[PDB]
Amino acid sequence: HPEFLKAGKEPGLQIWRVEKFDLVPVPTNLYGDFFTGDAYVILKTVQLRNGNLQYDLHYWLGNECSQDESGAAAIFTVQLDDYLNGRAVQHREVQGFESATFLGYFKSGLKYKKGGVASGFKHVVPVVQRLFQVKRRRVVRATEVPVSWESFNNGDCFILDLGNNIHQWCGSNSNRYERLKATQVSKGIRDNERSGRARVHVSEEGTEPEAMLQVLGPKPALPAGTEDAANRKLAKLYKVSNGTMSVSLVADENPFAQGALKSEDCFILDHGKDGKIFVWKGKQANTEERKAALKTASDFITKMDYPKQTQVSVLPEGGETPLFKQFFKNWRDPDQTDGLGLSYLSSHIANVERVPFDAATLHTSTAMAAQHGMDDDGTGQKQIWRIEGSNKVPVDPATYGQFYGGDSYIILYNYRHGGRQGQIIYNWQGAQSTQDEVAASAILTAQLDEELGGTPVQSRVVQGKEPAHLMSLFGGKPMIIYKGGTSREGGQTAPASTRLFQVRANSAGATRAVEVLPKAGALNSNDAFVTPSAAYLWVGTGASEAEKTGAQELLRVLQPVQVAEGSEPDGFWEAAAYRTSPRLKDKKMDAHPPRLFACSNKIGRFVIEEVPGELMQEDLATDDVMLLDTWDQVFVWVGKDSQEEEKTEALTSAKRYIETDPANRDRRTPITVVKQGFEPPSFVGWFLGWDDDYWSVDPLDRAMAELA
Repeated sequence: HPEFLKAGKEPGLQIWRVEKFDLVPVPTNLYGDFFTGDAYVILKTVQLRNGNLQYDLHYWLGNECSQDESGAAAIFTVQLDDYLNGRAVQHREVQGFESATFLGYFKSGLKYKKGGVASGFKHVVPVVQRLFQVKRRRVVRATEVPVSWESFNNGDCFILDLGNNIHQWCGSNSNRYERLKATQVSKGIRDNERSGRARVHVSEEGTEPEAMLQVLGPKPALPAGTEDAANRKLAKLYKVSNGTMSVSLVADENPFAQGALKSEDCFILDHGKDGKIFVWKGKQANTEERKAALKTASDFITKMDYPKQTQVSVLPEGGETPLFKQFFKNWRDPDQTDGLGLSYLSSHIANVERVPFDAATLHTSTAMAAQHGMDDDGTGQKQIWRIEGSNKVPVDPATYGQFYGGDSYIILYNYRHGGRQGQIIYNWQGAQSTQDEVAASAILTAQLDEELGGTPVQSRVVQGKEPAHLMSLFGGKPMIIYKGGTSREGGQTAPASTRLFQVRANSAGATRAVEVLPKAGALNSNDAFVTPSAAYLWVGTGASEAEKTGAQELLRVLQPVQVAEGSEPDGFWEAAAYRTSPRLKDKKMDAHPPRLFACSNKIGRFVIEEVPGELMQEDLATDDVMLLDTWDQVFVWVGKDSQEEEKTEALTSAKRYIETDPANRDRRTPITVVKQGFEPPSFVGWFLGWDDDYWSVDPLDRAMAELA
């Protein structure tokens, strides 16, 4: 117990360096520097909504790390977790393969230095001659390399640190985004390592300053640089049983069952294909078992021949991360219904001010728009079309808000939010609409975007999973969705014998009534529901005010007999287990934090990489195409300079993204295409610190002269 009590009490970040079996704190102004030969320990403390403290324990192993040092650091992580009541999540991070949560801690990026305690090097603050290489993308990574032209190439950027003068050099085949990320590193050296007293000089090939050539000599010819699939839909779950390692498989299908987690045992979730494995500590497992949680997982990596660098995570029961919970069918946590937050608050959203919905103030806070999926109140001018054969036919204006599953509709809406305003194109593909009209609806949808100036937001929605914003476009009138039918002229035939509806309300108070099958299992305590005899207005336990008044407007167009749940008439159950667990609502954001991705459809292999940390507008590369994943929605940000193929692949990429998501995601999840510079409020609202004029001047040219 050296200086455990010095850290873990105030919310923040704390880093130590294992030096001869001892914890040595790293200078505050040096976090991000790590020696290839040493091992570090990191403690992330975030304020858990109400007033609690949540701990994330990472220990970091360099490449040139001695076996005695890795264990030394690995030992501390266990004893520290013990000192913090085992309620901390533990992480094994290896150089170059740090977890998404870990990378999010370092905005400026990481520096990998050559040296360590074994070679007698420290973290000094008060003459230098170093060379760094910054390659790849999104993840800033600067590795120290031999000081010679032998380390250079065209596709990457390099930094030559000389003390008073930092020289930045970018190859000819580099990109104007990578050069920007490298600027962050140079600022970190000029500001943090010199107390601001240094001249950062930049150059490109052929234009290298004199000081740079004097140490390297002449620049010869330099080469270029080089750098998957959807292999993360399936994962396996095992039970660990005891030196002699004994694992027993518990389930093979990725959509898991929460019940198989028994508190007396420990389990390992195998996602090694994607390079991650989890370790779950039950509350009733013996102490030696839970204290060997690290070395137990490491043996599993060996028994399966997974790469040594595979990420590891140890989760105590009741403190499961949102990534871990999504592997199970509808995670229902026991005593966490009321009260602020849930089991875990992702580090990149602990800073977001939770705003409740207030319709009177929506046209001011873009943050509220994003948090509730409402761009505005849904009262602007709206023009709807119905897909008849191979063109759009304007729908009966008095029937606005009625949609038949056998048709397909196109809705052009003009939303006014804040100062300016824009347009959103909604394509409603009915569940029973024929194959031709569905595809023709989406083609005419994309055409409508083209002839409108290529600016409005395209949003494809399937019958049954309509977004929250869509329900509130007809005033208080509820959106009604018939199962089968058609509003085509004279096409209406006759209704069915007896159908039953479910009236679900949103955060906005408006409601939608969707036709469903008349069976018992389709009953929901949270939602309201609506025979040749009469009509029953059944109100579930969770039924609120919106879906009761919505259920009378449904009755107004076609007489009521109100009846509450549990006490139903005798000839009423003339229609099994229904759903009783409630819906997430305000804390849905807690359980499913928003994540941002970059995607590419290169040579028959779809590849995505998650960008970590807090949502920063700067991470939206103009030539990339990004995925902003809410839970109810999947945004697609299309960079203006993206390839013409990926521009049109916007829909297909999101589809591929969802089909392969391990959560067995809802196949009808709405997908929303957004163009660069025309982001609706529900998209910009997630980026605290959004500058409209950010793209006005090129992002690379800004930071260029911004700091000399």
